[PDB]
Formats: sequence, C-alpha cells, structure tokens
Amino acid sequence: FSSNYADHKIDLLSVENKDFPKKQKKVKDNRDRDFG
Amino acid sequence: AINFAYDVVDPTKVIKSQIDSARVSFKKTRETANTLRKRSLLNAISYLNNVVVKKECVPMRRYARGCGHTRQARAFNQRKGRWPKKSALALLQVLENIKEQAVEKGLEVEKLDLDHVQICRAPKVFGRIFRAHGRVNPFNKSPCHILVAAKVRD
Amino acid sequence: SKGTASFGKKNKRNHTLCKRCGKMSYHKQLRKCASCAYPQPKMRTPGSIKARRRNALGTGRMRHLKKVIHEHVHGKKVNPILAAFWKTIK
Amino acid sequence: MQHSAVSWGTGRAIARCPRIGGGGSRRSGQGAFANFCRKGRMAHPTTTMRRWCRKI
RNA sequence: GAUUCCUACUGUCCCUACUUACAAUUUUGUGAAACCACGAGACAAGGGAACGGGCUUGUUAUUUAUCAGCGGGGAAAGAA
RNA sequence: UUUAACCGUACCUAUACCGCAUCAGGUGUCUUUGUAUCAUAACAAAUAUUUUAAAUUAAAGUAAGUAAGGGAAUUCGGCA
RNA sequence: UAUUUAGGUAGCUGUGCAAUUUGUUUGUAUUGAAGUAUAUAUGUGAGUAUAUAUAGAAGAAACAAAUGAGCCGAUCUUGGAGGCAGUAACAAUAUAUGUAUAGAUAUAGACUAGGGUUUUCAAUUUAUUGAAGUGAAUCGGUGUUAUAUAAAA
RNA sequence: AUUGUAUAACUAGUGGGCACAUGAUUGUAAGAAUGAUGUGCAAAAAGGGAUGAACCUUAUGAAACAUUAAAUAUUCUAAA
RNA sequence: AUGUGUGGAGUUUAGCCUUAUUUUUAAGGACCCGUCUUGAAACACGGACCAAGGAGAUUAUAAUUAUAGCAAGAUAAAAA
RNA sequence: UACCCACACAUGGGAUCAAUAGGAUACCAUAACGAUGAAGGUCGUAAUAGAAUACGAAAGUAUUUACCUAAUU
Ligand SMILES: [Mg+2]
Ligand SMILES: [Mg+2]
Ligand SMILES: [Mg+2]
Ligand SMILES: [Mg+2]
Ligand SMILES: [Mg+2]
Ligand SMILES: [Mg+2]
Ligand SMILES: [Mg+2]
Ligand SMILES: [Mg+2]
Ligand SMILES: [Mg+2]
Ligand SMILES: [Mg+2]
Ligand SMILES: [Mg+2]
Ligand SMILES: [Mg+2]
Ligand SMILES: [Mg+2]
Ligand SMILES: [Mg+2]
Ligand SMILES: [Mg+2]
Ligand SMILES: [Mg+2]
Ligand SMILES: [Mg+2]
Ligand SMILES: [Mg+2]
Ligand SMILES: [Mg+2]
Ligand SMILES: [Mg+2]
Ligand SMILES: [Mg+2]
Ligand SMILES: [Mg+2]
Ligand SMILES: [Mg+2]
Ligand SMILES: [Mg+2]
Ligand SMILES: [Mg+2]
Ligand SMILES: [Mg+2]
Ligand SMILES: [Mg+2]
Ligand SMILES: [Mg+2]
Ligand SMILES: [Mg+2]
Ligand SMILES: [Mg+2]
Ligand SMILES: [Mg+2]
Ligand SMILES: [Mg+2]
Ligand SMILES: [Mg+2]
Ligand SMILES: [Mg+2]
Ligand SMILES: [Mg+2]
Ligand SMILES: [Mg+2]
Ligand SMILES: [Mg+2]
Ligand SMILES: [Mg+2]
Ligand SMILES: [Zn+2]
Repeated sequence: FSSNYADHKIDLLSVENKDFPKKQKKVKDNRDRDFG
Repeated sequence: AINFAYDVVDPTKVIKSQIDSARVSFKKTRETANTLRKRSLLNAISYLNNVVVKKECVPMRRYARGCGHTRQARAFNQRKGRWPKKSALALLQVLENIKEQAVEKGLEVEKLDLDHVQICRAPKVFGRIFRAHGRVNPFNKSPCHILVAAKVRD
Repeated sequence: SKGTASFGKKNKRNHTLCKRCGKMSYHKQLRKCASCAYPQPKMRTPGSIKARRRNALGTGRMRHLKKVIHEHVHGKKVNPILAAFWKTIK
Repeated sequence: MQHSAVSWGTGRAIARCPRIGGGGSRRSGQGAFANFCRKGRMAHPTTTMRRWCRKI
C-alpha cells in the first residue's frame, strides 16, 4: 500500500554509474603423444 | 507499486506495508521469513531480536548447501542453522511500521496476526572486477521486494 | 622485462597541437604534422575513404559561401548610396 | 560493406566469421560482412539491371 | 665451467617423534569463473566400430533427505 | 621619476603519475637527529595513519626450531 | 467397377497448405478491429473455424500479378536470463563516559617529468551542489651558441 | 507364355564398396591380399537364432477373424 | 527464469508408443539427434536454455518442351 | 522438512500487432569559390548557462566580421 522512509532503500545516484558499468568488449585479442 | 497477491475479504481490519527494491540479499531474507506466517505480531519482534544476539537460529531449508550443524536447530527438528544480521534488521523495520498504523486507527495490538508474507526478485545493479592475466568478470548484486500484510484474529 | 615492468618508463610526450588542422599530431622533433603535413603549402591526401567524410566542405560554418548561394536564388539587395555612385563611373 | 574487418583465424575458441577490429567500445569484436550477421549486407543484393518491361 | 677420491660435518637415511605462528575447520559482510546432448544408484560376463552409465541374461545399496576429507574412473578440462 | 613591457605562480610524490583498478611491479636530483673503538646490521627520536566474531581440541599444507646410537649405507649426483 | 497394383537411401515428376505487397468485385467494425493466453470441433497431413477473459483502432474473402516467400543444428550473429552457489577468493584494535586514557603498523621532507581544481569553506550524506582563492625591476621562460630549423640542469 | 510392339527428344545421381554359399592363386597363418558364377546388405519390414548390417521362414495401404512355415512345449514364457 | 496459496503421490528407477474409468498406476515395446562413412547408442566430431535474423533470387548468349499472333514470308531497331 | 505434478494469483524481460517531422532508388532544373583575403580550425559573447545551435568586442537572433590559415612587409 505505502512505502516508508528507511536506510535500506534504493538510491538514484547508484543507477547512474550502473549503466556505465554495463558496456565493454565481450571478445578481445610436453604435449600429447610427442616424439621427434 | 507492486501489487499484492493477497485476496482481501474485509477491507477493514487489514493492514498492509511494503518496501520496494531493498538493498539486502535475496537468498537470505527468504530463509528468515519462512517461519513468520501464522504467528502473533508480538512473538515475531521478540524472536527477531534473538537472532541478532545469537540466541535463536534460522533453519535453512531451500538454499542450504554447506551450512554448519548446531544444537539450537533442534527446536525445528532440523540439523542446520545460521544467524543472519542484516536480513533481520530489514524485516524489523517493516514490523514496527505496522504497529504504528494500528494505534493510529485505534486497533488492538495483541489481537493481530501475520497473514500474508511473500518476497520476490528485483532488477539487478551491475559491477566489475579485474582478475589475473588481464580479464574482467562481472560483480553484480541482487535486491528484492518485501511484502507483508497483517490481519486481526476473529 | 617487456610487459608491466617497462610501462613505468613512459613519461615523455612527442606530439603537440598543429596550427592549421587543430589535431594533436604535430611532431616536435621531426617538425611536421602527421595529418596535414603543416610546413608544406598543399594539404595531405587522406588515408582512407572514410577520412574524406570527417572534414569535408560543408560540415563547417561556411561564412562566405552561404552568402554566395543566397544571391544565386534571390536577387541581391543593393545599397542606394552605392547604387548612385556606380552610375557616375566612366 | 563500409568497415575494414578481417577474420582472426582458428585457435581462439571462436567462429571463423569476420570480426570488427580496433578497440575501446562495445562494437569492437562483433561480426560483419555476412548475410547472417547483424548490420551486415544481404546476399544477392537487388539491382537496377532487372527487366522492367515486356514486349508484346 | 665439466669429472673422481680422502678429512671434517650433519634427520639425506636406519625409523621417525614433539612445540609455535599463518592459512584450513566455526560466525558476519562484499560476492565470481571454467564446465553442461540426457544423466534419474552401482557391478560380473556377452555380443558390438574387436576396452558400455544406458542394450541382453545374472548379483545387489538405501539414517529427515547431511558435514569434513581423498585423487581409482568419467578413454576428465584446456588448443580445427 | 603616474621609469622598468608579455606568460606561468593553488595543490599531489605515491590510496591525486604509467601498467583497463584504491595493483606486493616501475620511475631523474637533493636533504635528514641520538647510542654505536673499522664498519655493517639493529634499536630509538621526528612525522603520518588506524576501530571491535570465535580458540589449551581435527587431518593434510606454507615457514621456523630440537633430537638418543650410527655417520652418505639414501641418491643419476652429499640436491637440501 | 485394381477378384491383378501399393517397401525404399542418392535422384526425377504431379496435386495441395503458410507469409508480404499490386489491379477488380463483395462485405465487417467504438453494444468494440489486429495481437496474446486457455479450451472445443474438423482435416490422413501441412492447417483451419468457433467459444471465454484482456486490450483499444483498423482489418477479411474470390478471379488474376510481383518476390528480400516457410529453420533444431553452421566451435552460426545480437539481446535477455539459469545450474554449479550464497560455493571459491578477500576484509574484520581496548575501555561505564570519550574533542579523552591507552595499544598497533609504517623513516620523513623538498625541485623537475606527468595530473588539472582534486585546494579552502558552507550545507546535505575519499560522495553531490554552491562560493572564494594564484599579485614579481632583482624566481623561471623570452637572449647566445654545439663546427644553412637544436638546451626550463 | 506374353495384348501390345517399335522409334525418337531432353536430363539427373554414381565411378572408396562389403558379406554368405561353390571352387581357386601368393603366403607358416590371419576378422590377410587379389580374381571367377549366383544371391544379398548398402537402400528391406515382422517371427526365430538370449544378445548381432549379411544366417533361417518371407513381398510390401488402415483393421478384425481362422490356417500354417522357421522354431519350441519343467519354470521364468503362450503350448503333453 | 522465479515467488505465494490450495490439492495429491512415495523414498526400489526421468521422459515416450500401444491397450485399459485399479490412469500421481499396471503388462508388452523402446540406447540421443544431425553428419562423413562398407559399417555409429559408440571410449568418432557439433550441440547448457529461449526469442528475433539467416543460404540456388538477378542479367547476357545458346538449345529442347508447352502456349499466343501472322504465314512464303516474319518483326514495339534507333527515331518521328 | 526437502524432492515431483496440477490449478489460481503476483515478479522478470521486451517478442508480436498498429502508428512515423527518418532513409533508399529513378527523373528534371542549376553547375554560382579564392590577395576586395576562400575552405577549415582555436578562443570568446545569454540578466539568471552545461550539451546542442546561432553569432564576432556593432557578438545566443543593410552594416560589422577577434586570432591562426595560400597567409603575404
Ligand atoms: Mg565448506
Ligand atoms: Mg583479484
Ligand atoms: Mg595488467
Ligand atoms: Mg627513456
Ligand atoms: Mg626523438
Ligand atoms: Mg543494413
Ligand atoms: Mg587463523
Ligand atoms: Mg561392466
Ligand atoms: Mg570381448
Ligand atoms: Mg562432499
Ligand atoms: Mg585438423
Ligand atoms: Mg605560489
Ligand atoms: Mg606552491
Ligand atoms: Mg618521483
Ligand atoms: Mg603501489
Ligand atoms: Mg589448532
Ligand atoms: Mg642424531
Ligand atoms: Mg648425539
Ligand atoms: Mg651409494
Ligand atoms: Mg641403493
Ligand atoms: Mg649446496
Ligand atoms: Mg512408395
Ligand atoms: Mg532469404
Ligand atoms: Mg533457433
Ligand atoms: Mg536440419
Ligand atoms: Mg551469448
Ligand atoms: Mg582472511
Ligand atoms: Mg570539491
Ligand atoms: Mg553411401
Ligand atoms: Mg529382423
Ligand atoms: Mg547363441
Ligand atoms: Mg505355460
Ligand atoms: Mg527390454
Ligand atoms: Mg573408417
Ligand atoms: Mg567403444
Ligand atoms: Mg576424442
Ligand atoms: Mg561441446
Ligand atoms: Mg524465423
Ligand atoms: Zn596539422
């Protein structure tokens, strides 16, 4: 019904740097049976 | 503005309260709130204060792989138990707010009972870390929604 | 070493501003711009096909050519003091 | 076909299709130059060589 | 730099024993990755693409649904 | 003597530089108190930072110690 | 009037269902079109038709036409979200009244290269906003040259 | 014995094969290599050889009822 | 991919086909798909999960088959 | 208590359908730069101003046109 004031509530400041941390590069740039 | 899954038969004598997207871990608040339903409201606040001072434990039932055994979990016929701090303080703030609306609407505090308790998942907040050989891995966290309704006894 | 231990020694700066192009590609020892080749009169031909897009004619301000196009479509407004004077030329 | 991509080759646990080179953004490392790639050209592009009129 | 022998010396060995600190075992907070056809319990022999977790005849486990170890197997994982 | 023009004068020396980072790595020069019978090593001044789970009890690890009698019989080799 | 014929990998031919746009004809809709979710009937099958809930503005059928015209796979492309798992790996000084009494670890301070407001103060909780702050005849550059463009030691 | 026979035009796939019965060449011998005649698997269902690409009965749309073949009749398992 | 409420089975066995109102059970059948291959359930390779995208279309020159107009002749060559 | 199934209600995500001050192709007209200082760049100007956009000490709505720039005593 109603939400109240609390110290565990969300922040609008954290949402600004959150989407900044969501865009990067996904992909980037004695063996078996050895004889001579 | 999360809607409740509770079906209200009488609009009087039903008190609801709500916290949306709280900054507490989801898997730990689910473990604490499994035994709060069908209790008096006064017995709940006394029980949650004993978890903070480590006198009563919480029985882990769903997510319980790798929990230490203890003797305080014999009261639930169990063998595993833990005492989470920060999850109990978030649930205590919800139960005090219900007690304040009851004295404003003039209801009797002893007659109330907990009726509908559910929590659910929430959108994530992303993060970062830097590992060995120069690789980058995600480090995000997972909040939850908390929904609690209280009803008078007959 | 070649890797992390040798990246501490990089604290010397070689390229500075150019007068003609505005990029940071003017060598201070070779005394030449690496993008416009500054001390020569003619400008350098660009390196690729996309490089002709980035600074073409018309992405600027066009302080003069905006006027010249506008007198082509509509006629030019004249100064009446100047118009009387030009008729008195031999 | 505007970019300048090239295949990276085998030995990297990745496909053979051409990858966008460079760095510094989310774009670098994605596929290009194929009909099954996103923002890539289609195979058999249409053209104005097609016969538009018949003869009776 | 490469090789052999004498003297001294010693837990390298006969043959191992005892003490302390830091990680580990127990609690709170922040909270990932490799890998994944299906995996719902495990064996003996048979035939088969001539070394089966599943197919065919036989012999068999089970603490209210755990916790801490260990490196026999998954012809274990990496790299057309 | 209405004589001496133009530009920079805050702050950081490593948690305010470079290594994708509040990274045990790297980076030019100078100064710095007292005991210290060759010095070295070590300790103290000066100055700057810092707040709250359990414990005589695991196994196997990473470091530091001691060992009756024998003295290279261990091992490719006195490797440690 | 199949009392005679009917399996089938590679492969060849015939009859049919699904999608987007174009000409002509017929018709539906704010007492509710397109989409989506559950049932029922029907077809050997690709599929079709109807009923109930939700939503709010345009869509269907017949005779002919044009193709960017039907996915389980390509170590396929882009986005979203699992198991392993609250598991590995890291952080965790004392006081009954305190702007103090103690404990603990680390040598410290100036010029240049690099950084550019991080400086100082106020208000709200290593953050956000707003003001203030750099004063030169004698401290650096601007000057001379290193045998036809060179020095902040 | 056969109601047709004969003639043209256009075009695809394939050119690494293996097994059983009869009889051979090389080799001490091989689930070895290479030829000859017939039929199969490849591309072939159901029933039986416990299980098996090629062994034995046997020609092909959807079903119901009776008769046999191959093979079996202590029990698993229909049948003295 | 998850949360809450109500109802139901058992602890010795996931999912599928046939026949049954003992359908949260019983008797028979039944190794995981795609692909090279003489031969694949293979101790041969690719595939953890959903949505959307994704590969014999166009043009020139010849030939055969079907259709339409005229026929000892046939034709929208550029242009007007 | 955990594991499995059936139904009803709520989270998570942006697929489907409908719209559109955007693009693509063909045709027609034009085919006008600069020492009388071009194209391009750097710095400044708003009563309370950051991005974008317009403008030169006559500066955020018929004249002026800061400094480099072929840049030219
Ligand atoms: Mg553990
Ligand atoms: Mg790390
Ligand atoms: Mg690094
Ligand atoms: Mg150097
Ligand atoms: Mg140099
Ligand atoms: Mg495109
Ligand atoms: Mg410890
Ligand atoms: Mg076995
Ligand atoms: Mg065998
Ligand atoms: Mg274990
Ligand atoms: Mg290879
Ligand atoms: Mg100063
Ligand atoms: Mg200073
Ligand atoms: Mg330094
Ligand atoms: Mg450091
Ligand atoms: Mg101990
Ligand atoms: Mg000894
Ligand atoms: Mg001794
Ligand atoms: Mg010896
Ligand atoms: Mg020996
Ligand atoms: Mg030695
Ligand atoms: Mg057929
Ligand atoms: Mg297509
Ligand atoms: Mg798909
Ligand atoms: Mg396929
Ligand atoms: Mg992906
Ligand atoms: Mg630690
Ligand atoms: Mg500040
Ligand atoms: Mg074949
Ligand atoms: Mg058979
Ligand atoms: Mg047999
Ligand atoms: Mg019988
Ligand atoms: Mg069976
Ligand atoms: Mg082979
Ligand atoms: Mg095998
Ligand atoms: Mg292999
Ligand atoms: Mg794989
Ligand atoms: Mg599709
Ligand atoms: Zn330049």
